[PDB]
Amino acid sequence: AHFPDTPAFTGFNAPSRIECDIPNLVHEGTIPPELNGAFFRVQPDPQFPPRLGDDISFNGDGMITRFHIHDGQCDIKQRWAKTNKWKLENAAGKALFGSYRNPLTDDESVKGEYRSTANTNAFVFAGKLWAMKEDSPSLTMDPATMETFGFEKFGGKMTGQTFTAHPKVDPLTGNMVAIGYAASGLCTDDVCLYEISPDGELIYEAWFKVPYYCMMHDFGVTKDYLVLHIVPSIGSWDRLEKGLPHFGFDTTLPVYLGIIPRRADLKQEDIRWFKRENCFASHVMNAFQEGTKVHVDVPEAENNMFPFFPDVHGAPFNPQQAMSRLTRWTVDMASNSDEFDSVTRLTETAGEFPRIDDRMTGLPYRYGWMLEMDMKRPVELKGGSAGGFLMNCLFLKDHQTGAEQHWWCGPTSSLQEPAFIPRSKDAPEGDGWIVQVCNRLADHKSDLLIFEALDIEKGPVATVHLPFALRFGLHGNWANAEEIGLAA
Amino acid sequence: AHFPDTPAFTGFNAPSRIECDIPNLVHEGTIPPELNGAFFRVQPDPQFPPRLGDDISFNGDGMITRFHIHDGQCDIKQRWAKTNKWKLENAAGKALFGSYRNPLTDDESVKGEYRSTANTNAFVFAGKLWAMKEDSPSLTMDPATMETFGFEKFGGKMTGQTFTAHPKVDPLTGNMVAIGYAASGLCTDDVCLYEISPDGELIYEAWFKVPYYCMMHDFGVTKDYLVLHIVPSIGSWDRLEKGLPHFGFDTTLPVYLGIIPRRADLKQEDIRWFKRENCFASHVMNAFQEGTKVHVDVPEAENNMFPFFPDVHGAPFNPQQAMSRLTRWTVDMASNSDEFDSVTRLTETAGEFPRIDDRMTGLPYRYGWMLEMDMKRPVELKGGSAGGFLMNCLFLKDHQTGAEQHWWCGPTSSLQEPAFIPRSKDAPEGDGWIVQVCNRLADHKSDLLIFEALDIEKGPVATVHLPFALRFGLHGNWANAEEIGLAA
Ligand SMILES: COc1cc(/C=C/c2cc(/C=C/C(=O)O)cc(OC)c2O)ccc1O
Ligand SMILES: COc1cc(/C=C/c2cc(/C=C/C(=O)O)cc(OC)c2O)ccc1O
Ligand SMILES: [Co+2]
Ligand SMILES: [Co+2]
Ligand SMILES: [Co+2]
Ligand SMILES: [Co+2]
Ligand SMILES: [Co+2]
Ligand SMILES: [Co+2]
Ligand SMILES: [Co+2]
Ligand SMILES: [Co+2]
Ligand SMILES: [Co+2]
Ligand SMILES: [Co+2]
Ligand SMILES: [Mg+2]
Ligand SMILES: [Mg+2]
Repeated sequence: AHFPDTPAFTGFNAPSRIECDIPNLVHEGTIPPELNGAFFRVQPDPQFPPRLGDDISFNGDGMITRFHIHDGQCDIKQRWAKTNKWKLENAAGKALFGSYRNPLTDDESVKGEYRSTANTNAFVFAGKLWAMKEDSPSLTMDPATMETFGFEKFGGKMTGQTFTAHPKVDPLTGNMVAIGYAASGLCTDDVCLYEISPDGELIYEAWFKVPYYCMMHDFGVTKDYLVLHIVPSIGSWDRLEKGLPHFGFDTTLPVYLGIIPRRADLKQEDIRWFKRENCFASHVMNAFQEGTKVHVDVPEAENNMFPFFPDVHGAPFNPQQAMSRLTRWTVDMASNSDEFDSVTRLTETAGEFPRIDDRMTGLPYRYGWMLEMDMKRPVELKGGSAGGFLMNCLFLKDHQTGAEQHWWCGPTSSLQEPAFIPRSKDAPEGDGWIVQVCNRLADHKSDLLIFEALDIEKGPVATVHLPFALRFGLHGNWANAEEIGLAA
Repeated sequence: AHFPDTPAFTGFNAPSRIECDIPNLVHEGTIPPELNGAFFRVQPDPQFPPRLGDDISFNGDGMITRFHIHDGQCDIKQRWAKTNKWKLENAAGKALFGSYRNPLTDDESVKGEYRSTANTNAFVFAGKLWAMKEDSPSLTMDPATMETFGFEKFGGKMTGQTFTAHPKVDPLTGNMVAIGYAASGLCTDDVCLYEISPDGELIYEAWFKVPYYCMMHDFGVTKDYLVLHIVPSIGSWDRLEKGLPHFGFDTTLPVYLGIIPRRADLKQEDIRWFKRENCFASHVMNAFQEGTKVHVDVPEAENNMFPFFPDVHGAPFNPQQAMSRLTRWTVDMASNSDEFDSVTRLTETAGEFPRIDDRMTGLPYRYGWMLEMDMKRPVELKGGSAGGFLMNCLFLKDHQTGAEQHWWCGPTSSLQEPAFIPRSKDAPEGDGWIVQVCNRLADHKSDLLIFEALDIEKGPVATVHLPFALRFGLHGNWANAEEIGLAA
């Protein structure tokens, strides 16, 4: 393959495309014998060179990595998420779909097809592996063989065109709660709220509209509500016609927080929209209710975090203003005005990729983990981030005491998103382990790190070496072996 | 897996164990559209940590790499050679066989089993891939799927216990010509000469004895003769009982060259043994007859080239004396004495891993390629050699004119054995391409280089990037697609 000599395709961003199997990876330390299951994660990784001769990181085909941990060892299986895009391009031997979220640039032969790269999450639910991309229905895969099933349209009961890559599982019911924005077509203001039974059946789909079309990448869920931030990374057909990146950030638009009832009978009039001054937030650590209030914890930045989705008025990217810090947004459903009740920074550590013990989804909670950008640490090698942030620490916040733990990966490495592994179904919050990929940039390889989740400062208890490098990853999740067809 | 923190298992020698598939590897330059076939090569690569807690490079399980070149692209498939050792250890989840060529160190449960790691050659013949190790019958594999068949004992017609990893194909008949030393048991002085029909049937097996048991790793073949050098890397059960490496070099023993008729009716009295002063040679570039003389071209060193098979009298390894230079040994079958007719250095370039256009096997020939150790070149990174030689150039010798070509891989790389690809069955000698793996040590990855075989100084015409590193390799070979079940 002849790939471009551009940053999106060179160095740490060289295409990999490895499908492989390796049991019993070389490792150091002690892999807890308690562990029996697998950590799935996804990297964008281009099957073919881009039609345009350049592209962005977020547009690579999804490659799924599974780390099966069992018997004190770690195995890897890596396979493509075989989206319709992947299959059509594989058959043609070339790229057919064009630039990011831009159907104007697709070959005529794929007009109307799902454009998904299934590249943003590798999530386990209802016995399936979900390889997810927010512009289409999710792909599903067999979590044991990692063969691909196809797109999940729930027996035709789903009528929205899209499905999120940030599904939540409600611990009270076991339902998956999801959204799909641009639900009636590209750049539309329609959104669907979906709930899916533990057995994989669509329970309901509820339609509503948002203040403006924007990247609705993540969201929170509480007992009663979908908690949907409206942040002005905006797109339009006009941008696409002009050849601009689909999304661009508008510093002049307000940010909203929508509180949408989790009800099949939802009507637009049931929604409350709270409004605040412009800022940027993407991911949600968790949301929960307290009395008539809703709290959602997000890494908030002063301005855009996506340099490749630039300021719509032509401003150069501002890295300092892109530093996000975990912040609690509180709204009161009983409040008279549309103002937020409070906005409260929860840490001065800058960070992103927030995670919780997912048993606490929607509930008051004590612990959160993040990737931290610690700009005071030495750096001899940089890499691993699509936007150029160096994620060099694992951070744990204790909301009860305020305490913070930090673990730095050293001066030639960077880190990928952590994932929490509960010790058992009924173990206390945070009792378990954290796993995450570490980019060993000087060695051009990756490790899987395993930490005791509440004692990270001493470093990982096991380090699993991969004999090759993973690419930049997005989201990942642990599932116990019995949830994924792997051995007891 | 917990592997030792010793040189045989760290850095460039970290275990890899990658089984993978990647079509359409990222590449630069122009892969000749003429190419349609595959280059196979093998790396020792330990499935499990060694029983003893340390080991040598030559003892790793064979991992077979196939580079399928077709349609101007290169694909990789990598799979284990599933020897009986591999299978038994895989089932047990641990190492069962011990140190190199030392059955005293095996678990009792594998007493009597073939100890082969099939780690020394990946050779194509009779529609099969042969994964070869000189202590056992060869393993065979499907060259298209790379599944393993098992050990080839030729329908029970083979009675020797061993089979070489340096098979030759006689261009006059298409037969494979092979030896098997230690043919009646470990450290025995019995050797078999085998010829195998193009259809894979054993034609004959002829037994003889050699002056002393030693590592009979390679040999030459001519129209009439097996040409067998006897070089005193010697082994014994006494060494094994003392816990010494199986082989050690004895500077006090003579070197012989045996000229053994290629005849099923061979008797010991038919063999001529020529004798010379001690030296070291391992590989054979080619051998051929001229009148009543036999010529064989070998990289000759003053002393041992294997530091891990040390001097038997306790001398420290001498790297300067380990420098080998291609040298023609000539004996005359009509000569009265046992002296060689001539010993003539053919180049002052130090090098090893000699290769020819294999259509010239046994014939007078013009071209030879080697890996050169050019000690005058700068080196910022070292790696890639089991004995510590830096193989940093590709070298071509023209025996007609004397001319030499050199291509240096640069200061952070090293090279693996080249292999010649003929343009067509009837093309002139040397008309075709050279392929070889290049270790990009600073990048912790490997490339496959493709050269115009007689114009190497301009560098490779294509560079195929692998997104991971291969380990040190031994021998490899190209086969056309129609010889290996791959597409026309
Ligand atoms: C893969 O495709 C999509 C991805 C996403 C989101 C990715 C994401 C990435 C980062 C990277 C940080 C670093 O590298 O330091 C940060 C974020 O929030 C601040 C993000 O929301 C959105 C649409 C896609 O189509
Ligand atoms: C894999 O197992 C076996 C291998 C061989 C031979 C390997 C070989 C290696 C080198 C390496 C050079 C470097 O690294 O620079 C040089 C040689 O001749 C001078 C050799 O004959 C022999 C027995 C085995 O059991
Ligand atoms: Co996300
Ligand atoms: Co404006
Ligand atoms: Co920190
Ligand atoms: Co590592
Ligand atoms: Co679980
Ligand atoms: Co050899
Ligand atoms: Co002696
Ligand atoms: Co040279
Ligand atoms: Co490369
Ligand atoms: Co051929
Ligand atoms: Mg269904
Ligand atoms: Mg047979």
